[PDB]
Amino acid sequence: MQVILLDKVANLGSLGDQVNVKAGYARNFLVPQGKAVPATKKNIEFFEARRAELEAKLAEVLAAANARAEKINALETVTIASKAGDEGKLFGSIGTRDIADAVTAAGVEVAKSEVRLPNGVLRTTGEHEVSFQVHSEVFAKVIVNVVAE
Amino acid sequence: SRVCQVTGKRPVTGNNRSHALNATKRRFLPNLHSHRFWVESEKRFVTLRVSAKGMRVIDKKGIDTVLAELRARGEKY
RNA sequence: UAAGGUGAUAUGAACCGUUAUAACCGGCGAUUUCCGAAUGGGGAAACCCAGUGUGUUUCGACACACUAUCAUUAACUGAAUCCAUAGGUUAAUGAGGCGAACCGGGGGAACUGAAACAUCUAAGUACCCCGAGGAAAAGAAAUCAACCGAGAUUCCCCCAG
RNA sequence: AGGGUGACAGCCCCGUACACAAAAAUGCACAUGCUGUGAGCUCGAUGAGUAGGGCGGGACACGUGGUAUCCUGUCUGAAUA
RNA sequence: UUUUGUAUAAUGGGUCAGCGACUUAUAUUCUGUAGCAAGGUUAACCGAAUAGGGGAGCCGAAGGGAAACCGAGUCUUAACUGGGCGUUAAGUUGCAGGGUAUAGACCCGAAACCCGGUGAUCUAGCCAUGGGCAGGUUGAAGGUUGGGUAACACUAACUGGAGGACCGAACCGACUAAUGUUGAAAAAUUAGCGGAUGACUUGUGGCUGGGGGUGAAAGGCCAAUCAAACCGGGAGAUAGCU
RNA sequence: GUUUAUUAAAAACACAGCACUGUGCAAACACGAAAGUGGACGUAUACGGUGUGACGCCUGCCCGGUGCCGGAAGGUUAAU
RNA sequence: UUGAGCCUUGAUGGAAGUGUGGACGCCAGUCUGCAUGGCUUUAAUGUUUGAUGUUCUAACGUUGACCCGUAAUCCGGGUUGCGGACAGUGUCUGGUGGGUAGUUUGACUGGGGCGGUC
RNA sequence: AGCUUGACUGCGAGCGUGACGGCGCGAGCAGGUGCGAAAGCAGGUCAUAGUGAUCCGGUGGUUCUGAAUGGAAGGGCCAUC
Ligand SMILES: [Mg+2]
Ligand SMILES: [Mg+2]
Ligand SMILES: [Mg+2]
Ligand SMILES: [Mg+2]
Ligand SMILES: [Mg+2]
Ligand SMILES: [Mg+2]
Ligand SMILES: [Mg+2]
Ligand SMILES: [Mg+2]
Ligand SMILES: [Mg+2]
Ligand SMILES: [Mg+2]
Ligand SMILES: [Mg+2]
Ligand SMILES: [Mg+2]
Ligand SMILES: [Mg+2]
Ligand SMILES: [Mg+2]
Ligand SMILES: [Mg+2]
Ligand SMILES: [Mg+2]
Ligand SMILES: [Mg+2]
Ligand SMILES: [Mg+2]
Ligand SMILES: [Mg+2]
Ligand SMILES: [Mg+2]
Ligand SMILES: [Mg+2]
Ligand SMILES: [Mg+2]
Ligand SMILES: [Mg+2]
Ligand SMILES: [Mg+2]
Ligand SMILES: [Mg+2]
Ligand SMILES: [Mg+2]
Ligand SMILES: [Mg+2]
Ligand SMILES: [Mg+2]
Ligand SMILES: [Mg+2]
Repeated sequence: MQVILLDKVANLGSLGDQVNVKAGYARNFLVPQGKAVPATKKNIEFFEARRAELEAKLAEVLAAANARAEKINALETVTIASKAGDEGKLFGSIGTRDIADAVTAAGVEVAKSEVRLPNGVLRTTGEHEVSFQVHSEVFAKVIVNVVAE
Repeated sequence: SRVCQVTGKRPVTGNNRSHALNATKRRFLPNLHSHRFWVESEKRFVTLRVSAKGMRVIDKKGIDTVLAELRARGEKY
């Protein structure tokens, strides 16, 4: 009586791991009460075909837009800027919709402040390349050209 | 009728054989139990009079395959 | 098929026949009370008592048919529990009981023999029980052989007391 | 062959050897029809709570013996040309 | 017949007639006989059927040794002067017979053991439902009233109507005696006898079944029988006995 | 009162009463491979077993043996 | 909780001063950690593996109550309650076991038995 | 009393005595030994009691056997319990 699991399960559980349990516990609780299933071999592929068509399938189905920054490896046209101030230095800040203004016509159009650098956002030269939130892993690269008027 | 619904196991006959090697008629008879199996396929408790082993066979072949027999054999369940 | 016939004890009676419906024989049909598996219920077998449909220039009532149980199927229904299952009625098919031996299986003695007696024998005999056929059962190698080969089962003679 | 006829019958009677016969119902054969029914080729697949094992019994001529082989009440349990 | 021995006063037989006990099958040996003879003979089966086929096989012509093996020899032992068993006599197949073996094995006969059925119409116990007990006694509790006590106690009449209570028919039983004892009867009659409102008696019907029932317990009763019923079967049990 | 129906009716059996002992109820016990059932529609002032056998006055000593009751050390000890 | 193994972080194989529990400590040491201040002898976890004990439910018991099949003291399904991996049953096993069973329990013998003998 | 192990191993003409199973006596032959200078003597004790068939099983020896073959298990033979 090996059986493979469904939900979690106390001292063995794991959504589908390979356990070997006392027969009783199974035919008396686990199964007929949806929590396990006989390791009928027919099944050890029926639930391994997932361990492959998933943990190495949909974990690769993630990689189809590398860095997401594909052909944007040469910066983007500077439509406007992101502001300035302090007669030489910097003074103005990025409203909850103002890092787009420059890269405001490239990829797709949005408007949210998934802030990444919890600082007073340094006030100097202008053009910088950090990362910003493009996803739960990758990044991106562009610059920032000010406006002289 | 001491008879295992899944494996036909009835009681059998034999001797006892002492040290003096004395024949005495007797019976061997099944470890039967009648157990409440949950089916799901039927949302019900079919409860067969089963011998351990018959148990082991349900645990292997599968209740749906066992009740498949019987049905196909004439038996109640 | 026919010139004689109506079985016997068993005559007699009243009749039937003789060239084709006398009788006799044979093939197929009809009729087939009651009791009996017995099956509408019951029951001290051959009796008692029903329900539902019918039916009468006298449509009271009394005659005629169906109504057992079980299983497979189907239709219509239908609980605790709303679905569903269980249950319920109806219908179509089948079964039921009887009987020689032979046969397959379930179970299975003892006297006896061993010059007592327990292992052993009598014996898987007697007997009980279930099932089937014209036969049953077995059967087309996870068989034997023995370095050559054989080629299912069943039966017979040897092997061999 | 046999039986019967007032005693022992080839030739008296019934038979016997032999040769013939059925409107019907059936049996078995064939030759056909009906409902079925599947045929041949190629590519596959090749019988698990099973075989084996402990324990207890029972079958094998074999009475556990040094005991292969078979069935299985009980507990277990493989390989896969 | 049985016996050391039987007229024996030990057995059996009233007499007649009929019936009534060493058989059959298969093996195996021997004798007799017949064929063939170092050979003899086939079984199943085939069949042109008492022929003919079929020689599978069986016995015999070679033993010795536990055996491997050797072989008219072999074995024993390191080997035997030797010793044991063998080499020197023909077999085999029918047929009849004598024995034996396996079978009922010359015939009849147990008490019993085992299996399956049939029996509580007799009887024991119990369950349901019904009947029965002439007549005559004794006279418990309780009650009333008197007397009585300070009151209860106590006490006298009455009243009442208990009881495995008394005597005695029916009914149930069966203690003594005589008769009967090829009876009137397979437990009776007769004179006497115990119970007789109860743990009574009885009718109908029902339940319990054989190593079981039932039993106020005698091993008693369970269809004229019971230290294990009756019927059928194993079964021709076995019988070193008559 | 019962009893050997049918050679024994008694001093035998029973008997009220007495004790010992088991039983908490799905009782113990008993019929029965079981199911089912009696005990009991009862429940320890009940139910079973054994012995004694109205009542009166009484019922002493012995626990080695046998039987039975209890004992969570040790010794010996089955399958496994 | 507990007997034993493995995996580990602390024992045998960013300095000096103002400060602490346990100790085979060669008999008089020094440690093993506690604060700071410009493959083999040792303790806890994660565990793997058996023993013991509490409890749990969800097998299994229910000769409690209720619902339906059902005008039903069977049964079955369902709900609830109590119990609960106990009880019980199958196989194996040691003990008991005249309750039942099958038997045995010699011969000689101036009858048998006793004695004696073989 | 000295030296010793003949209380040897294989056999045995030929006798006794038993229904039998069996027991018993035995010169002598071979191998090998002790005692004796030698002839010679010793295959237990002056003789006659001092015992237990067969089965099963144990132990030592031994290719004799050994189920396809090689082995082994078991069996035989000898010795012994
Ligand atoms: Mg009728
Ligand atoms: Mg009827
Ligand atoms: Mg006997
Ligand atoms: Mg005998
Ligand atoms: Mg057939
Ligand atoms: Mg080949
Ligand atoms: Mg295959
Ligand atoms: Mg005399
Ligand atoms: Mg004279
Ligand atoms: Mg005389
Ligand atoms: Mg005279
Ligand atoms: Mg005569
Ligand atoms: Mg009566
Ligand atoms: Mg009176
Ligand atoms: Mg009187
Ligand atoms: Mg009188
Ligand atoms: Mg007596
Ligand atoms: Mg009688
Ligand atoms: Mg009889
Ligand atoms: Mg017989
Ligand atoms: Mg009296
Ligand atoms: Mg009498
Ligand atoms: Mg009398
Ligand atoms: Mg009492
Ligand atoms: Mg007394
Ligand atoms: Mg007294
Ligand atoms: Mg006393
Ligand atoms: Mg006895
Ligand atoms: Mg004698």
